[PDB]
Amino acid sequence: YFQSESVRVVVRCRPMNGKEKAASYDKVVDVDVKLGQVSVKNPKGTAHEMPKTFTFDAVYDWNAKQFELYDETFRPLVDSVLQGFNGTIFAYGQTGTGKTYTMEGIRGDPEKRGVIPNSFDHIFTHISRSQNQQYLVRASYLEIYQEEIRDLLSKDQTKRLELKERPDTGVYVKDLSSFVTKSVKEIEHVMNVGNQNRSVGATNMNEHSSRSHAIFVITIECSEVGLDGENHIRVGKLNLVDLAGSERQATKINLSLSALGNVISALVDGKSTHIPYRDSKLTRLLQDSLGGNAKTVMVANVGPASYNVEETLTTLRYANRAKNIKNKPRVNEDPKDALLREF
Amino acid sequence: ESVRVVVRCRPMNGKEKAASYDKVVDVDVKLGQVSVKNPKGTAHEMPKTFTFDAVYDWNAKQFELYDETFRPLVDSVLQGFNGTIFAYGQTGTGKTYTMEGIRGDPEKRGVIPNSFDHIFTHISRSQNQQYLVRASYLEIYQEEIRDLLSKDQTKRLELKERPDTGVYVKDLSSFVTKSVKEIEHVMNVGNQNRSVGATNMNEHSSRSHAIFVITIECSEENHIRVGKLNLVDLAGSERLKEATKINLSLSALGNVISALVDGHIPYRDSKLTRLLQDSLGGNAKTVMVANVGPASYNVEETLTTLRYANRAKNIKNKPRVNE
Ligand SMILES: Nc1ncnc2c1ncn2[C@@H]1O[C@H](COP(=O)(O)OP(=O)(O)O)[C@@H](O)[C@H]1O
Ligand SMILES: Nc1ncnc2c1ncn2[C@@H]1O[C@H](COP(=O)(O)OP(=O)(O)O)[C@@H](O)[C@H]1O
Ligand SMILES: [Mg+2]
Ligand SMILES: [Mg+2]
Repeated sequence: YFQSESVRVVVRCRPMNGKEKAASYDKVVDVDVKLGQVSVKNPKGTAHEMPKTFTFDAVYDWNAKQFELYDETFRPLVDSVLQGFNGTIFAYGQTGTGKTYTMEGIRGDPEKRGVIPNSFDHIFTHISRSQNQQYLVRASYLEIYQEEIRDLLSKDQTKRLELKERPDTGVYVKDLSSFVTKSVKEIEHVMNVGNQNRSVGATNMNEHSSRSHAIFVITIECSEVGLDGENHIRVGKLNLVDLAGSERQATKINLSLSALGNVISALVDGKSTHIPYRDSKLTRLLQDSLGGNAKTVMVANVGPASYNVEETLTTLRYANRAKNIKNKPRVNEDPKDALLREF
Repeated sequence: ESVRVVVRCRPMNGKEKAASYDKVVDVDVKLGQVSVKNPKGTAHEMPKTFTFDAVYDWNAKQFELYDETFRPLVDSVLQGFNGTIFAYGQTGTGKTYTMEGIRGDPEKRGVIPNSFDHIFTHISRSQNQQYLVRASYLEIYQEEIRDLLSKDQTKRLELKERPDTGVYVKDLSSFVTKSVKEIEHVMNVGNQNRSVGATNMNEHSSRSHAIFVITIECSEENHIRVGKLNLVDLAGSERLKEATKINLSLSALGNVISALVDGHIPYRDSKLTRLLQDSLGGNAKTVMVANVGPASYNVEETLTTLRYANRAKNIKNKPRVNE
């Protein structure tokens, strides 16, 4: 061995909510933070079946704080992008479990803001602290819905963008818009406009956002004179992904979710198996995040109630598979696509 | 009735002349056209030419625009229609000049004060009619509404809806105005309040939307008509962009206009588009003023404005007397 890297997988179980309490659902999910374990009871108990237990890199219970999640699990990933790695954070699980609460949270609120806005603060504070380093940060924001890509930052919300792929390039979204951002205020405003554009259709956003994938992309370039006196540029891409609801697995089947499951499963079956990246826009776009040149963290969001036990178990099984995925991340050094080369 | 669209091109300024920029915008009042030429000329490339309801060059005076374009709109509000006039275009092109103008020279007064004069002189001449005129003044900045007339400038107001009359700004202050002097005072009060909290007033006013609202009730079977006149001065208007001019209300405005002219209209997506819902495809007459500058330096933004304005001409409204 040479001192590759596993996809990091964490589970977060949200509090039982008022609707669930009012319906008298039982709490069947138990989280053991010390052991990094989640146990799921059968709603009929051991009179029917024994409980299922899973182990993860870390687990977070109903009392987990947004900022502690951040510092323990997400910060090192963001750190890596600040040093020129590609990094991906994705939230997976059933509608209503807390993917968006985890990814976006309550912006403007330091206690309740999620990983995206925490990453903004981390990134720009890091930049302002640095010396003898030049940074350029820019953001894109896109939605995948019905296997088409919509640029949430574009003035034209009717156009759909195509994925292209070259040996020079890797896969990329052709003609995707990007905003250069110099501060937290600027990148927050980028997210505001994308979120506003996201609702351009009639279907209520609760339903629409459940049925689509949102990907916020922070590209961080850094230029610094090395000990060899040469100007070295590194470029890392931080993909921050809030997936469609995991229950959506004919038109009810989300093809990017289904492809994601097959990719995860193929990557960990222990065989030389075909990995079907091309079977969806999501898995094509995130190909490096799943077996490739990136560091990746998966947050598997679940809720505690007996009523949702089946979807919870589905989530936990995929999460348990994903933790065996091996990536091979590298610092992305002096790439041809670097805007900082202009200066 | 279609949204009326006019273009106004300001004079070349001193800095532009000093930098030796070419004048690339030509205006033909006879054809109602504006032409953007290549400095290399027609042996190289043809000008981009657009047609509008009216066009006004750098020499056109405030009162020419008023009597030709704005007056019929204000006439309609005096007859019980909703009417809207909005100024759109690049920062520095003349939106504010057109809407507010400059007080000290009567000839330089913009559509807002000119409308005051027209409305109150009309009312003073009226036989067999009773008018009541009310004014409100608000700003939209960062998708929040500030009442420019309230004492507390830290408060923000929500939009609510009534089942018959539609959207309104909850708790917005409204002054009854009996004269030009009273309504001008309301404008002066609001324009003072606008700079409250601004780090740079010119940048702030370029990034926000100002909406002066005149509600004209007329009593004259007993008829009561009510028409709302919205007078709007908008924010300035891999694909790499800069985050600093992001304007959430303008984004929404674009999506609304696109959906209206394509052959769901997302009015609810922003404060501006909810307030302007009637003005854009609804129960109002509407005039758009597309402001542009003449210099070669700004040509791409000028063209973007003209294309935007060209599309807006296609919006179909359904104005009724509100009786
Ligand atoms: N850890 C948590 N603590 C408190 N409230 C939460 C938590 N996770 C989710 N919620 C709440 O539950 C609701 C559903 O969460 P959301 O993130 O929208 O679900 P989805 O997984 O569908 O995006 C929201 O009202 C959100 O505030
Ligand atoms: N038609 C015009 N004639 C003369 N000066 C003008 C005209 N339009 C604008 N200006 C002047 O040009 C400058 C910028 O105009 P302004 O209305 O402030 O632009 P905007 O509101 O579009 O940013 C101001 O000094 C203004 O008085
Ligand atoms: Mg969600
Ligand atoms: Mg102005």
